[PDB]
Amino acid sequence: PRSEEDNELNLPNLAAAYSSILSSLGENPQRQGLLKTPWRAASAMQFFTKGYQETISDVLNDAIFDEDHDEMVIVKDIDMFSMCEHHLVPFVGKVHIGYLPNKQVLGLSKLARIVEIYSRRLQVQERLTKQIAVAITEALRPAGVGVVVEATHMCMVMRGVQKMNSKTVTSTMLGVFREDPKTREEFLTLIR
Amino acid sequence: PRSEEDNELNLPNLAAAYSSILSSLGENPQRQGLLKTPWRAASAMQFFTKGYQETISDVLNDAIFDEDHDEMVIVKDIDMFSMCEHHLVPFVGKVHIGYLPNKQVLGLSKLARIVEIYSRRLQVQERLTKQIAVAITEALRPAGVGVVVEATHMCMVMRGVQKMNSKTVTSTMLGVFREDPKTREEFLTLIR
Amino acid sequence: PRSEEDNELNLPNLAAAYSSILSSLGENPQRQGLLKTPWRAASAMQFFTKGYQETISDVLNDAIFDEDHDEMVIVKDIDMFSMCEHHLVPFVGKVHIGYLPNKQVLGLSKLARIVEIYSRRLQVQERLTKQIAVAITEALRPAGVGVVVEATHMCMVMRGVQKMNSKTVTSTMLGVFREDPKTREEFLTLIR
Amino acid sequence: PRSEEDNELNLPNLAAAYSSILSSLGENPQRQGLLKTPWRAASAMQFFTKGYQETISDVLNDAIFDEDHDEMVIVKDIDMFSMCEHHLVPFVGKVHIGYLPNKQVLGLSKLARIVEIYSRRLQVQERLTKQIAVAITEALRPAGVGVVVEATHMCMVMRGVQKMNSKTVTSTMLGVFREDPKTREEFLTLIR
Amino acid sequence: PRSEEDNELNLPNLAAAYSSILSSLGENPQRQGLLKTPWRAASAMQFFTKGYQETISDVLNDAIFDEDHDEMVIVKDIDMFSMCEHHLVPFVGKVHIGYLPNKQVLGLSKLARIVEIYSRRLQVQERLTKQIAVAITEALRPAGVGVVVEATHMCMVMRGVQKMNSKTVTSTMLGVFREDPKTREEFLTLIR
Amino acid sequence: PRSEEDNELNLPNLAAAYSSILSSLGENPQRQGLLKTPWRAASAMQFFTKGYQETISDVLNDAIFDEDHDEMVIVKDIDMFSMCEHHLVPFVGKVHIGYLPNKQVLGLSKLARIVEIYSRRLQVQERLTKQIAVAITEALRPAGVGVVVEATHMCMVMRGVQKMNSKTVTSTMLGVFREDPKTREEFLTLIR
Amino acid sequence: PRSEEDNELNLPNLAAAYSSILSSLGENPQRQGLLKTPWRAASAMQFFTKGYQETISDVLNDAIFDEDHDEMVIVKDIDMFSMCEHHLVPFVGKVHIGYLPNKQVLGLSKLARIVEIYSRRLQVQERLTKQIAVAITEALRPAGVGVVVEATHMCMVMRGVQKMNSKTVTSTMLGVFREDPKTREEFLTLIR
Amino acid sequence: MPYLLISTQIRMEVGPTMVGDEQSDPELMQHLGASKRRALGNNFYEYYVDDPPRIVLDKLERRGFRVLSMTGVGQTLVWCLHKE
Amino acid sequence: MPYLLISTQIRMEVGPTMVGDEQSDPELMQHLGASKRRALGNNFYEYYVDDPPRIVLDKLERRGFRVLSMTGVGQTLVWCLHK
Amino acid sequence: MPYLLISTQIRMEVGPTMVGDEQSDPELMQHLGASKRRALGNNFYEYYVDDPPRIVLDKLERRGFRVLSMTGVGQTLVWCLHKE
Amino acid sequence: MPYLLISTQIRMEVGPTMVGDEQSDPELMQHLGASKRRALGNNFYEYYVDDPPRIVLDKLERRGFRVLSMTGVGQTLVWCLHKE
Ligand SMILES: Nc1nc2c(ccn2[C@@H]2O[C@H](COP(=O)(O)OP(=O)(O)OP(=O)(O)O)[C@@H](O)[C@H]2O)c(=O)[nH]1
Ligand SMILES: Nc1nc2c(ccn2[C@@H]2O[C@H](COP(=O)(O)OP(=O)(O)OP(=O)(O)O)[C@@H](O)[C@H]2O)c(=O)[nH]1
Ligand SMILES: Nc1nc2c(ccn2[C@@H]2O[C@H](COP(=O)(O)OP(=O)(O)OP(=O)(O)O)[C@@H](O)[C@H]2O)c(=O)[nH]1
Ligand SMILES: Nc1nc2c(ccn2[C@@H]2O[C@H](COP(=O)(O)OP(=O)(O)OP(=O)(O)O)[C@@H](O)[C@H]2O)c(=O)[nH]1
Ligand SMILES: Nc1nc2c(ccn2[C@@H]2O[C@H](COP(=O)(O)OP(=O)(O)OP(=O)(O)O)[C@@H](O)[C@H]2O)c(=O)[nH]1
Ligand SMILES: Nc1nc2c(ccn2[C@@H]2O[C@H](COP(=O)(O)OP(=O)(O)OP(=O)(O)O)[C@@H](O)[C@H]2O)c(=O)[nH]1
Ligand SMILES: Nc1nc2c(ccn2[C@@H]2O[C@H](COP(=O)(O)OP(=O)(O)OP(=O)(O)O)[C@@H](O)[C@H]2O)c(=O)[nH]1
Ligand SMILES: C[C@H](O)[C@H](O)C1=Nc2c(nc(N)[nH]c2=O)NC1
Ligand SMILES: C[C@H](O)[C@H](O)C1=Nc2c(nc(N)[nH]c2=O)NC1
Ligand SMILES: C[C@H](O)[C@H](O)C1=Nc2c(nc(N)[nH]c2=O)NC1
Ligand SMILES: C[C@H](O)[C@H](O)C1=Nc2c(nc(N)[nH]c2=O)NC1
Ligand SMILES: C[C@H](O)[C@H](O)C1=Nc2c(nc(N)[nH]c2=O)NC1
Ligand SMILES: C[C@H](O)[C@H](O)C1=Nc2c(nc(N)[nH]c2=O)NC1
Ligand SMILES: [K+]
Ligand SMILES: [K+]
Ligand SMILES: [K+]
Ligand SMILES: [K+]
Ligand SMILES: [Zn+2]
Ligand SMILES: [Zn+2]
Ligand SMILES: [Zn+2]
Ligand SMILES: [Zn+2]
Ligand SMILES: [Zn+2]
Ligand SMILES: [Zn+2]
Ligand SMILES: [Zn+2]
Repeated sequence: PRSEEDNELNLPNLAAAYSSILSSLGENPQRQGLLKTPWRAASAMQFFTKGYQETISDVLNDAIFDEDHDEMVIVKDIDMFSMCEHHLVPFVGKVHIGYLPNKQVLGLSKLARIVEIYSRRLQVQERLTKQIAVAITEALRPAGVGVVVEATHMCMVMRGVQKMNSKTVTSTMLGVFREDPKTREEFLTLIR
Repeated sequence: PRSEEDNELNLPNLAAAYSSILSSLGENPQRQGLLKTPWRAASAMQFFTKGYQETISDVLNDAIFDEDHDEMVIVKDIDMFSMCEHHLVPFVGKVHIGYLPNKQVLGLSKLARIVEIYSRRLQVQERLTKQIAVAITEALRPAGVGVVVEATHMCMVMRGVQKMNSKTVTSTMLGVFREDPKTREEFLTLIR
Repeated sequence: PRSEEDNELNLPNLAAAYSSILSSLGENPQRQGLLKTPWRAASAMQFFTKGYQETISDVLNDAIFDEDHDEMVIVKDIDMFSMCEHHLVPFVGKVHIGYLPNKQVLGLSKLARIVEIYSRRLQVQERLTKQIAVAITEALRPAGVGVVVEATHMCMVMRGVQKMNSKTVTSTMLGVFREDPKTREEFLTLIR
Repeated sequence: PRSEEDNELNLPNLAAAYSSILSSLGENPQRQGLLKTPWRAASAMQFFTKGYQETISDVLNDAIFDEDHDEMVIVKDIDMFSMCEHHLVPFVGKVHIGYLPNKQVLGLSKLARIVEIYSRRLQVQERLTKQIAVAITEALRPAGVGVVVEATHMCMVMRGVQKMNSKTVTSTMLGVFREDPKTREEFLTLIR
Repeated sequence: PRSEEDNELNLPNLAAAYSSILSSLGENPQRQGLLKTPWRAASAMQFFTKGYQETISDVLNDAIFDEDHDEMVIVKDIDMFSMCEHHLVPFVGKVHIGYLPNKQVLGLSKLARIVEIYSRRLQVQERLTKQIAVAITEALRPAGVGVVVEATHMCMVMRGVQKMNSKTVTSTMLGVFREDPKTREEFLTLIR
Repeated sequence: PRSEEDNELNLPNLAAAYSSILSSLGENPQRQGLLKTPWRAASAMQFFTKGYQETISDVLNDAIFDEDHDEMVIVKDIDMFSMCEHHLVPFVGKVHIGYLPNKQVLGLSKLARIVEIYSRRLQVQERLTKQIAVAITEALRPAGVGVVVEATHMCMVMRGVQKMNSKTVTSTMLGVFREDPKTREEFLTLIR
Repeated sequence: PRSEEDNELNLPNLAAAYSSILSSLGENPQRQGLLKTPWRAASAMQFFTKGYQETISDVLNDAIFDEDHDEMVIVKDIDMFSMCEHHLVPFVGKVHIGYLPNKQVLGLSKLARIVEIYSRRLQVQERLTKQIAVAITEALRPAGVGVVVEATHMCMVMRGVQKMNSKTVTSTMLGVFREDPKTREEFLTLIR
Repeated sequence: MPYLLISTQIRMEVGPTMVGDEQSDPELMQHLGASKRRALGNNFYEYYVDDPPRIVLDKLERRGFRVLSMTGVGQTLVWCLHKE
Repeated sequence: MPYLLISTQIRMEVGPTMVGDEQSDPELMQHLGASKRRALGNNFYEYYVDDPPRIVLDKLERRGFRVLSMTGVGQTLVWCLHK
Repeated sequence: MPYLLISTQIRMEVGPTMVGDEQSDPELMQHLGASKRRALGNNFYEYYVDDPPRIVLDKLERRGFRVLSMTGVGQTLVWCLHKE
Repeated sequence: MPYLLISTQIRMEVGPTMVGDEQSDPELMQHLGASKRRALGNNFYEYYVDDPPRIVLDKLERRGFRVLSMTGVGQTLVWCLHKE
């Protein structure tokens, strides 16, 4: 995994590449407004890509409790900000997670920290949806999991097809969330 | 159960602890705006935890009627204000209760008082949800019960993950609310 | 049944009781604003309980038409104003009625007139919902009936639990409205 | 397919026909505001019918990624602009596309581009809907496909029946989107 | 003004130009769908430009009354369907008309008939707005007039700049609607 | 200002006070759910009061731009999380800031960083609103400033009056935002 | 101005900088999802800065007509996409433009095309707003102009202050839009 | 009368068990301890017992009946018995 | 006691398997290793085993029972056995 | 081991066909060409084959199994076979 | 090939009736008048007849098959036949 030493080492190389981009676009890198951009664009790009630095077990700061209850747990409207790996432009939205525990319940915030490990990377929405679901499934081993990601891709709105109102919805349903019509209908209703 | 004399007895100790907190944060407990704060904060904390003073049997005030009504009864949008036991910060939202009675029907406001017993305590949302569902089940012995709690945790919004739009939804479905797809579907629809 | 002659006979007794209430609350029954309050409060109370003066037979006004229409007939958002029999404070909201006729079809406005017989009484919401469903079932003998009542109880909002945003939903599903999932789902969707 | 050579060749013929239309309607095609209208109306009709110039495999641009992602993929609210073949007036709206991949995954924008090949033609909504669904089905061979198109038809709003609020909704459900009640209710929920 | 005799005379010429357009676009004018399209499109185009057949005097069917009502009269949300004179594609929306009479009052429907004389032509929104306002100003000689047209131009949404969410609003404020700030603010409030 | 050394020093004192509070309510500080609570509560309170650690000069990280863009600059819907100094309970909402520059312009995100210094402290909404407006005024010396803060106080919703739907709006208007009726109407319209 | 020759030359230099960025972030530039990324990201950045390749004279395309339309002209909800010059991340939103002509009127799309020359560059919102307003002022010499840009900055939401709900509104009022209270209020109401 | 249809709603462990219609053998209904009723919402009479289906099946076996088929329809468990 | 009703929820590969009601043969329940319980939300007692239905069917065969019918109702798989 | 339970999801014409659980006869699973797996989301192992149920039923017939019952539950088709 | 699976969608009175998969006996399919097709949305071939299931059941009986079980799954009615 990526370290803070790696970030200090690669920051000058990233800033040099961004300075080169500024010149190759026909812009003047010495303008008042464009002066500190190489360093700022470079460190914003390290921040959008933190999560390569992270591991599931460290994120889950032992926040696995014994809530012996037989209920559906949903954390909805978790803001999601990712980077499209094909064009390197943001894809942003919300993530709604649901699950039916067995003998272990996760701390509410750690579901949002699982979203942050994977969204802060160069992604494809489908991979991100599955990684979130696999992390919940492996850490808890629940009766069922549901993960729904809704995002606007800048690469589809700002350019290309330019469908300004379009959104991408990816949905993973596992265990009882796939098998039971009542469970999936309940989760799909409660996330609204 | 916690009594009103326990509250009077511990109030000076709670006020002293809140005065110590003001000093430890770097604040001046002698400034005009902070002079009555240790007592007002100690009093607020006891009101937030007044559920420890109540018992189901007392709260229910013998308002269990013998009317044999073969219909779904719901009390929705019950404002709920609880305390996070992990961070001592509020988690606030709504509770929606539904049940299908057998021989005993409860007085409507007593369902909101059942929410009050358990929510006015240091809690986890999953425990809170089960306690409401189990209190209704043991007192009325109905054909089924459904409890949905919807809340914003200040510890996920003001700090930590800072996912300012996220909400936790928890849902317990017992008896016919679990088994019958028509029942669960009608409950989830009528609470919207 | 209660008559208009009974109303005229008991009006002075009701006005005297309301005048007694004004004095017992600490108010001056001789001030300008309260001079006509005993009679106005007495008449309002008679109007609120006028459903006692009615018979489901007279209310239907022979508006039963022998028609083999094979369709769901719903009359939704019927305003409902009733009185709580426990605290004598109003509980107000809407009634949504739906049925699948067999061979007899009821005149649309008579569904609202059935709501008016039972709601204009000292009631409990569960009883009121059942009375509307049983009146449609016995007058028409249909394949199925659905009755949904939603109301705000002033005894839960103005006092007591003071849960300002809460509403009570009561739902009676009979015949095919209970046995058929397609039928129940349709009725609940169409009343939204 | 229609070529750029065909477009250069037919543009003057389209402009001449639009100039003739202006004269046949009683207008003066020489007035300031109408002078460039034959060329502008001609270029607009070529752009509106640019889907005839496209091939499904050229559009796809080898953006079929052999990935194992067992999840629902929806691209919703894709703006759709088309031409009614009966009156030559626009029908405009949205397309919501969902699929469950088997072995191959399509690039998100290619779904919007599949909408564009067929919408940018003289059409009927039902044909357009089927063409989008079949293109996805033959390119990916998925477990199932769902395509919903909602549109306002100018020929129904600006003339004829003149029902100004009406909309046409077309829906194709293939494979598991047709067979599985859970799959269909999920796609239909996530598109709204 | 254009007559019904002119319409019968020019219809074959309009159908021939539409037939030419179908061939020039690369379409087979002989397929089932396009077989009646040259006459259907020609008749539709004559209907869209029918405003050239009517006179403001004939439209105002002696429905000008001598009434003294110094009240603001508004007819809002009048559906509007016109044709862009630049590209010959529709621009559709709503018109909101307000006036303050000084001695003459117009029939309510005649305000929508005024919209129809001018909208059913090849137009520019600015000209359409002014023609509606001048028609009322000259017919009633009022204290003031307010005309607001909001429309979606298909030549900006379906092609060109392709700004799918943009709308055009044009506003004519005459007499007191221009001078008095209370008058204009009242009109702009009541049209919403 | 408060330092990170002060935070390390006072953390054990703040944890001891929170442990004392748990005991003073009827709670068991040794139960599984309350073991880490004294330190997480102490850490959360230090984060909630981090504004004491910062100065207005640090916030203005050379983010002044001498520009003269004669235009209104607004940054609306800034999430704001503060703590009532009267009860030590949160007050959370949004901040909407506007200004009309003279010769200098502030960096967009610094406006939100100004909100952070003052909001992350023991506060009164009126002092918070004034402190944000004064910081902008002294940093830029602008034509005018408008600062609007809408918040929900937990001490008014969870306890005391328990006015569940109430919200406090405080509003500062300086310079041209006070004097000009066009400036103030524009600012209030554009933040909505 | 930037040319198509400038784009072809130094397109490989931009691709080289993007593959260097992929290496510096710790990613494997040779993986399937990243093989075309350095070229796709460079084409994307050239398209996002395509405004550098345009001139106001060419964009206006001689669509300035000499008309006497004494009316407010608004083109609202123009989708706007730009790139921040400080951090190379997008700032996206809407532009609302209004003007009151003197003797010259602009083609409606030409207002959206003026938004495009300036938004499709590395910018700052204040510069962008002023550029649109000066382009209109100098092309038409109108009585007044109003330009309102509302936008979400990705640098304020995905990083930095991370205020997920905030938007930046910038507003230029020139001529009668600045002086007349009635004009400004009319414009601010009609863009809603 | 060789065929018989009995049913119970989901939770087979508990009754009631529907054991007949208006034209059912009154002696068999009396033997099972069944009561006749027209439930609210129904336009037909039915015979029912409080017993779970397992108890009813054992009683019917002692009366010459054998289960030919058992099926689920909605939330109902239905048994088709034949006298053989 | 000739008839028996046993059931499992969807995923027949895994238990629990409901093997009886309050009036079930206690010796047969003991033989199957069944436990009696009143699950939360139910107003009745049930006998259950952790075993998947396949194991239970094999045990009942050794006790003289034969499957007459198997049906699905909602998400429940039910077996009707006869001695 | 006399009883066997096999299943397939809707579209009986196509596989996979679930042919066992963790405690299934390993020789019978090997004979059917079954593979053992714990699918993502499940907390149990299963044996499955790519074959549609018709192929599996024919193979089980040659092994001494006869179909006693076939039922639908949700979108699953289940077969109960007995060694006789 | 002893086992056979046939099916029809709700309204048992009317066809089509699915009578086979890619590996079905071609002579039996030809005898039933079945046609092979890969319906849009399916990744498999199927054999079908226009006849309602009652006609197919009578045809198969004249070929030695016997209905062992009949079940409903979703909106599908399925018959499991065995050559005996
Ligand atoms: N399933 C999936 N797909 C994703 C992303 C992110 C992006 N993509 C898609 O990759 C494809 C790359 O295509 P390409 O090589 O032809 O490039 P380009 O000419 O620029 O294309 P286009 O945009 O049409 O002009 C596009 O179709 C894009 O949408 C994701 O999250 N999930
Ligand atoms: N299931 C459940 N979980 C609950 C509550 C209330 C809180 N929690 C969760 O307990 C965890 C505590 O974590 P910890 O020790 O690592 O603390 P800390 O590093 O400060 O955390 P944070 O920075 O916020 O992640 C968090 O995940 C929190 O959200 C509830 O009602 N239900
Ligand atoms: N099922 C049903 N119940 C109804 C009504 C109307 C009211 N009620 C309920 O009767 C109970 C009476 O309680 P009680 O004797 O303890 O009085 P009181 O101390 O004043 O109560 P409270 O409000 O807690 O202070 C309350 O629970 C009330 O809600 C209805 O329509 N349906
Ligand atoms: N299924 C389908 N139908 C479509 C379109 C587009 C158009 N149409 C419909 O074709 C019919 C043509 O009829 P016609 O010859 O009688 O014309 P005309 O009397 O002038 O018409 P009108 O005055 O409106 O009745 C109309 O009904 C029209 O609505 C589509 O996408 N799908
Ligand atoms: N004032 C006013 N303007 C109107 C209409 C209707 C349309 N227009 C505008 O006339 C201009 C014509 O431009 P042109 O010759 O360069 O065409 P073209 O290159 O195809 O354009 P474009 O669309 O940019 O590709 C466009 O800007 C168009 O929008 C109206 O009602 N009022
Ligand atoms: N102007 C201003 N006022 C503020 C805050 C935050 C809080 N307050 C208000 O201080 C008062 C303290 O009163 P007290 O001593 O009587 O307390 P207590 O009996 O516990 O109160 P309560 O039961 O709720 O009435 C309350 O009125 C409270 O709301 C703010 O931001 N701005
Ligand atoms: N007036 C104006 N300001 C603009 C934009 C676009 C961006 N900005 C603002 O420039 C500042 C850059 O400062 P900096 O060097 O400190 O960067 P950095 O440490 O990364 O910042 P931050 O994220 O706060 O931590 C930020 O404040 C940013 O918001 C615009 O359109 N108009
Ligand atoms: C998943 C577990 O096996 C069981 O089926 C449960 N389902 C549900 C449940 N709780 C809810 N709310 N919904 C379910 O569908 N608890 C347990
Ligand atoms: C629960 C009881 O056994 C029965 O199934 C009922 N279900 C319902 C009911 N009433 C409604 N409204 N909905 C049900 O699902 N009354 C009785
Ligand atoms: C289609 C496949 O056979 C299977 O039934 C699946 N269904 C679904 C799925 N994933 C979702 N989200 N929804 C489904 O309905 N993955 C696999
Ligand atoms: C009221 C006092 O005299 C003065 O005119 C003020 N007006 C205002 C104000 N603050 C706001 N927000 N609005 C006012 O109108 N502060 C002071
Ligand atoms: C403040 C300065 O003196 C002048 O009155 C301005 N007012 C305004 C302005 N710009 C806007 N958008 N609104 C104003 O009210 N620029 C300058
Ligand atoms: C701008 C010109 O001098 C005059 O004041 C006008 N103002 C306006 C106008 N038209 C509208 N709709 N609004 C105005 O404010 N036309 C002319
Ligand atoms: K039962
Ligand atoms: K099971
Ligand atoms: K299958
Ligand atoms: K059929
Ligand atoms: Zn992309
Ligand atoms: Zn917490
Ligand atoms: Zn009451
Ligand atoms: Zn048409
Ligand atoms: Zn146009
Ligand atoms: Zn307070
Ligand atoms: Zn930035």
